[PDB]
Amino acid sequence: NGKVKAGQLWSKNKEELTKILGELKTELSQLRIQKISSSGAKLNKIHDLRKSIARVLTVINAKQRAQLRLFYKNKKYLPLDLRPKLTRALRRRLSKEDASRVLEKTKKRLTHFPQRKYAVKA
Amino acid sequence: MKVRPTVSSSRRKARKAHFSAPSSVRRVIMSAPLSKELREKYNVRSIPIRKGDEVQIVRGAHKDKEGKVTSVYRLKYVIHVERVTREKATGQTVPIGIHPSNVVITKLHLDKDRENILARIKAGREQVAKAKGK
Amino acid sequence: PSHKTFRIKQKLAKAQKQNRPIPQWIRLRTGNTIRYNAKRRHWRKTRLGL
Amino acid sequence: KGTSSFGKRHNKTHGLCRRCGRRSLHNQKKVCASCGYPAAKTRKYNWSEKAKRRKVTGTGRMRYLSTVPRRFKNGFRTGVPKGARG
RNA sequence: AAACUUUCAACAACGGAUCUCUUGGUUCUGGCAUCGAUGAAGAACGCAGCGAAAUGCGAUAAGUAAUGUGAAUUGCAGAAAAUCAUCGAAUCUUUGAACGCACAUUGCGCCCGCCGGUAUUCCGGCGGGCAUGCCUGUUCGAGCGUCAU
RNA sequence: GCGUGAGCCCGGGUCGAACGGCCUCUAGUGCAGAUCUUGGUGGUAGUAGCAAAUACUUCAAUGAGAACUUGAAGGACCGAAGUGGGGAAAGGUUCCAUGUGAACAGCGGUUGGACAUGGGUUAGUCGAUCCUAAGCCAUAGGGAAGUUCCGUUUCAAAGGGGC
RNA sequence: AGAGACCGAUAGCGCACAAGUAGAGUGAUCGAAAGAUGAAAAGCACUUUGAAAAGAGGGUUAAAUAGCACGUGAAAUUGUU
RNA sequence: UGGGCGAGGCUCCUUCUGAGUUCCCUGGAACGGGACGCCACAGAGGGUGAGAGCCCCGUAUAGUUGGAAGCCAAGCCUGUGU
RNA sequence: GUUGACCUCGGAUCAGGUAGGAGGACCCGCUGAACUUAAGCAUAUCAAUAAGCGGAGGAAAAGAAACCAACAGGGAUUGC
Ligand SMILES: [Mg+2]
Ligand SMILES: [Mg+2]
Ligand SMILES: [Mg+2]
Ligand SMILES: [Mg+2]
Ligand SMILES: [Mg+2]
Ligand SMILES: [Mg+2]
Ligand SMILES: [Mg+2]
Ligand SMILES: [Mg+2]
Ligand SMILES: [Mg+2]
Ligand SMILES: [Mg+2]
Ligand SMILES: [Mg+2]
Ligand SMILES: [Mg+2]
Ligand SMILES: [Mg+2]
Ligand SMILES: [Mg+2]
Ligand SMILES: [Mg+2]
Ligand SMILES: [Mg+2]
Ligand SMILES: [Mg+2]
Ligand SMILES: [Mg+2]
Ligand SMILES: [Mg+2]
Ligand SMILES: [Mg+2]
Ligand SMILES: [Mg+2]
Ligand SMILES: [Mg+2]
Ligand SMILES: [Mg+2]
Ligand SMILES: [Mg+2]
Ligand SMILES: [Mg+2]
Ligand SMILES: [Mg+2]
Ligand SMILES: [Mg+2]
Ligand SMILES: [Mg+2]
Ligand SMILES: [Mg+2]
Ligand SMILES: [Mg+2]
Ligand SMILES: [Mg+2]
Ligand SMILES: [Mg+2]
Ligand SMILES: [Mg+2]
Ligand SMILES: [Mg+2]
Ligand SMILES: [Mg+2]
Ligand SMILES: [Mg+2]
Ligand SMILES: [Mg+2]
Ligand SMILES: [Mg+2]
Ligand SMILES: [Mg+2]
Ligand SMILES: [Mg+2]
Ligand SMILES: [Mg+2]
Ligand SMILES: [Mg+2]
Ligand SMILES: [Mg+2]
Ligand SMILES: [Mg+2]
Ligand SMILES: [Mg+2]
Ligand SMILES: [Mg+2]
Ligand SMILES: [Mg+2]
Ligand SMILES: [Mg+2]
Ligand SMILES: [Mg+2]
Ligand SMILES: [Mg+2]
Ligand SMILES: [Mg+2]
Ligand SMILES: [Mg+2]
Ligand SMILES: [Mg+2]
Ligand SMILES: [Mg+2]
Ligand SMILES: [Mg+2]
Ligand SMILES: [Mg+2]
Ligand SMILES: [Mg+2]
Ligand SMILES: [Mg+2]
Ligand SMILES: [Mg+2]
Ligand SMILES: [Mg+2]
Ligand SMILES: [Mg+2]
Ligand SMILES: [Mg+2]
Ligand SMILES: [Mg+2]
Ligand SMILES: [Mg+2]
Ligand SMILES: [Mg+2]
Ligand SMILES: [Mg+2]
Ligand SMILES: [Mg+2]
Ligand SMILES: [Mg+2]
Ligand SMILES: [Mg+2]
Ligand SMILES: [Mg+2]
Ligand SMILES: [Mg+2]
Ligand SMILES: [Mg+2]
Ligand SMILES: [Mg+2]
Repeated sequence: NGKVKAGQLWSKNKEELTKILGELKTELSQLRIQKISSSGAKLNKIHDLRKSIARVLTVINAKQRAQLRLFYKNKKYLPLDLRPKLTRALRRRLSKEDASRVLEKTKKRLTHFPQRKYAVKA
Repeated sequence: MKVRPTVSSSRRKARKAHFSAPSSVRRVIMSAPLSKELREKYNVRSIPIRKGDEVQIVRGAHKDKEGKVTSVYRLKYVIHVERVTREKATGQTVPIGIHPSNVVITKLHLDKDRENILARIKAGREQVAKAKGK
Repeated sequence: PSHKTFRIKQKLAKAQKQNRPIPQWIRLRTGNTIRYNAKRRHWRKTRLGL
Repeated sequence: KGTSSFGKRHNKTHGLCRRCGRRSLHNQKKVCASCGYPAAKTRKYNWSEKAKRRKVTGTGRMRYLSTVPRRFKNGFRTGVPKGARG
């Protein structure tokens, strides 16, 4: 046993990952308990176990969030964590269509008298 | 003489960048020339040095000593060459730090990555020569 | 006093943990300039403000 | 007064403030002499440039504000590099 | 005559001037506009195989994912990259405008749901919620303020 | 050695990486003073002094080294409003074991509240937590340009019991 | 991000360094000192005297009067001749 | 008077860049001195054991390898007057 | 007659939103000194400044004349 590569975690179902995580957690937890009372150079394997646990948690979270985004596709309201985080001011400013809306009075004269392409000969 | 506004000729800035460069930049900084034979073979002038390269020392008190690069201590901007060593008071043997620009690479450690590198350099050099010769 | 709040106890714990000399292997690193713990505090010398 | 009166100093005018961490929270007034807690605004005065710069932005971690320039430089984009595992 | 004091010189002390250096300041110029209830700035406490500090990070804790590069890191140990760059995916303890009520207490509550103890009522574990002002809408209402049958 | 002079040049020693002459240009450009600023160092000077709280002594062990370490013995003091045994505030690890070069303990030091390495604080019943006091802060409202001030039940549609 | 007829560790920002740090104050606030061995630690093995610190030999280095009280090393002040 | 393309150009990311480490002396170490060469749209700067254009990173020049597609745009295609 | 309209006024952890703090060099307002100068000092000056308070952005503010002018007339704002 030892390190868990992230490449071999993207194909497993959440359940498979959580199972691996469990083993890693136990192994890591035990590693500590065992180390304290014993000369185990594996007192370095704790770094590997902790990183593997972090990797499994990251993969589980990423899969769950991808599934949630798929579920909330084409829905009017989606949770705040799934909503894009640009900036407070960016999220508050007017939308493109609303900012580009013009009056019918402006639209008529824009249709019939726009800025022309012209040249003036010397 | 520099022209481009993005380039700076500040001695302070140059020294700061050199002495605080990250490891990936230090890799490029610690380049070494190829031997004449390898240069003719690959059409490549210089390459970043790598552990397992075979080099010959051409500067310093250890001139003409040859050996395999056993470590590339980027943190100290030096390399360690096999059997290019020194003795402490206790008689214990410690490697001597050699700057890669003071050595020439006589034999290269070659794997596809180290080679895609050589092919890129060769293609760029050949293209530049052709364009200048147009 | 024997009567302590949790916050005060926690801060005393942190001060006690910081009260130590520097590791020996620190001084052997390249570019090291730390000679000794300059922020050492003693209960008889410098009073910590809670 | 003086030495004899200094022996009666066993009380505390100020305790630790929850907002700024200094021992400047008046125990009876329940107001911080440094940060102005519990007022919503942080206490700050233009006649003390030193006091202003001791706690201006940049003297702490900037856990979130330090990542804003990179996100702006890349345009506050979302998604993943075309061709990424996951 | 010695000693002592003083003067002069050589050497040795004390001290850190002078010289040379400079990953630092200072000033000018050019480009850019991007904090926060989707929880900012700031504070606290923690996190490394061996760390007190600084730096980094948040119980996924000296960091995870992803992309690029392409063989290190290094004080020792260890192992089969990296204390690398980039960075669009995440994590992000207690706090703090700080938001259940408080807080000089790691204090005291209520609601929903799940799992146990004989349990709608009590106890325990877990998760999600409960601040204020205001806007739009919804629904339930008050008033002989008022309109017709 | 030169110059009236400010100064300039050279010999010898030390030392280790830059520097100078000439003509212009430029200035944060020339010190004995300012009870000048910072830093360093003298005579005084091995001097003033280390004299409140009755007081030490013998043998032995330890140790390079013992008046102020320890054991035993003797002689003494505090004399229950104690130099006793425990607490509140305050301190924060000073508590315990082991070890100890320097520094500190204004003499010494083998000793130490010092230094170093490791340990140590166990609650349904003791406290906090609960209650209210003097008092403080909200709320409804009313002031104030405003930071905010008054207000604490007041010109408020303000709740809890069962089937 | 680029520059300078700028300053060069008592200068230049208070801060070239674990600096708004250490420390002081109840508090508001106040607020330092402190850069340089060597190209490379090659940071002195070993012998001897000493309880030890250290000394004397010896070793490393171009150089140890460059030995972590480390580039150079002035004056005040001091010791020996 | 409405719609859609759009060569082509400007952007952006990315690969690549000339020439001595030749001989002699000093030195612990040439990056110093002397001799002989080379590059230069590059003799800015920095590092390397002492003043290095040619030892190394970079430096000049428009180019080029591969890619995303952000802009502008000659000109085309096509509705139609209630 | 009751319900039913509509008019005000409310409840709700009702559905969806929004504000607070930071920063404040520059910008828009409010509030607002005294030292100082006048060889004294009170108006004055410092100054419509410092300190205090509120509110924004990459700029802000101003801005398309109830303007300037008096001319043979100019022609929003801003800045040199
Ligand atoms: Mg009293
Ligand atoms: Mg509050
Ligand atoms: Mg801080
Ligand atoms: Mg005379
Ligand atoms: Mg000295
Ligand atoms: Mg100097
Ligand atoms: Mg947070
Ligand atoms: Mg809430
Ligand atoms: Mg809320
Ligand atoms: Mg209480
Ligand atoms: Mg209860
Ligand atoms: Mg049950
Ligand atoms: Mg429950
Ligand atoms: Mg809960
Ligand atoms: Mg409703
Ligand atoms: Mg009604
Ligand atoms: Mg030198
Ligand atoms: Mg002057
Ligand atoms: Mg003087
Ligand atoms: Mg004079
Ligand atoms: Mg003085
Ligand atoms: Mg004196
Ligand atoms: Mg005497
Ligand atoms: Mg006396
Ligand atoms: Mg006496
Ligand atoms: Mg006495
Ligand atoms: Mg004995
Ligand atoms: Mg005695
Ligand atoms: Mg008596
Ligand atoms: Mg008696
Ligand atoms: Mg009594
Ligand atoms: Mg006792
Ligand atoms: Mg007692
Ligand atoms: Mg008390
Ligand atoms: Mg004890
Ligand atoms: Mg002992
Ligand atoms: Mg003593
Ligand atoms: Mg002594
Ligand atoms: Mg002792
Ligand atoms: Mg002893
Ligand atoms: Mg201690
Ligand atoms: Mg009780
Ligand atoms: Mg309780
Ligand atoms: Mg109550
Ligand atoms: Mg009030
Ligand atoms: Mg009101
Ligand atoms: Mg300074
Ligand atoms: Mg100094
Ligand atoms: Mg200073
Ligand atoms: Mg203090
Ligand atoms: Mg020095
Ligand atoms: Mg020698
Ligand atoms: Mg010397
Ligand atoms: Mg020397
Ligand atoms: Mg010296
Ligand atoms: Mg002298
Ligand atoms: Mg090149
Ligand atoms: Mg030679
Ligand atoms: Mg050089
Ligand atoms: Mg030469
Ligand atoms: Mg060079
Ligand atoms: Mg709601
Ligand atoms: Mg709301
Ligand atoms: Mg605000
Ligand atoms: Mg006057
Ligand atoms: Mg006057
Ligand atoms: Mg007067
Ligand atoms: Mg005025
Ligand atoms: Mg003001
Ligand atoms: Mg503009
Ligand atoms: Mg505007
Ligand atoms: Mg008009
Ligand atoms: Mg005009």
